Amino acid sequence: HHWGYGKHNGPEHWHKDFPIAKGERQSPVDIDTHTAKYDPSLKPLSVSYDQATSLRILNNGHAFNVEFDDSQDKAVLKGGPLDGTYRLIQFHFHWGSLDGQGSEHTVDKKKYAAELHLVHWNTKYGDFGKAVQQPDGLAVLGIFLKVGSAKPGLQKVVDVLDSIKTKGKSADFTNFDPRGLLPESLDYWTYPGSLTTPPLLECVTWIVLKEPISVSSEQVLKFRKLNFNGEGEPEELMVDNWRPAQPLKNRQIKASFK
Ligand SMILES: CC1(C)O[C@H]2[C@@H]3OS(=O)(=O)O[C@@H]3CO[C@@]2(COS(N)(=O)=O)O1
Ligand SMILES: [Zn+2]
Repeated sequence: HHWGYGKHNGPEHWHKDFPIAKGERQSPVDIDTHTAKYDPSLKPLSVSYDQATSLRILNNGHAFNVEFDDSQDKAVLKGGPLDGTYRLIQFHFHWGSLDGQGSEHTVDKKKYAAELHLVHWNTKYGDFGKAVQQPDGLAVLGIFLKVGSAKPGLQKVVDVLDSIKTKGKSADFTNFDPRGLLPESLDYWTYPGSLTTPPLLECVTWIVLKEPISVSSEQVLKFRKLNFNGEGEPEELMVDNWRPAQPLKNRQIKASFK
């Protein structure tokens, strides 16, 4: 029972066990749309998930992970500000107790109802564990969620949450296509940052899509029915598992669009 998102173990407490929490390149951050500068040196973003192989979904106590077989370059992210190939290992979300909060990154200080994170590791480092020890070890694709119409591509995810309500529970999740969670446009903002959960390693190149995807109230409400706790323990609804914006410090957020 280490860190968490509560009053006594949340984000403001993390620095104690993880000093880097107060580092020079921490995530998330607020994205100032007026200050972000168009970067013409950015290469076209390339998301290739046609051969993605989903395997299982797991409730890890602070979020749920949809894992993918990454033993091969089946689903990768390249281009944009990245050099090399980054392999998709899993995707997860961060959400709130209410629609007005839940996203980790913010846009002009605006918080979205949730935020999808598709985690990829630089194949040049061999495995995920070694990549996190490198400044350019990971590339995380962030996609904001706003409440409106339902997202067809997300329902299969929503429907299985009933089977992994508590910590430690997992369920088979093969044959799920992550392309169903992407918005139409790939316009994005990018900057060098870190993991948003301990160990908060500063090994991430963040790519945050400007266009949010719409999900229905019914869909988000199901996310809020998950538990932080393990089976048979007092219920602690899994909500507000997001780290607030951190100081930008010596960084510049670049935009892929003019
Ligand atoms: C599941 C979740 C949020 O936990 C985090 C842990 O960071 S870690 O690199 O030590 O390994 C775990 C898996 O990756 C993460 C990455 O989260 S994130 N929010 O930075 O994208 O995803
Ligand atoms: Zn995340």
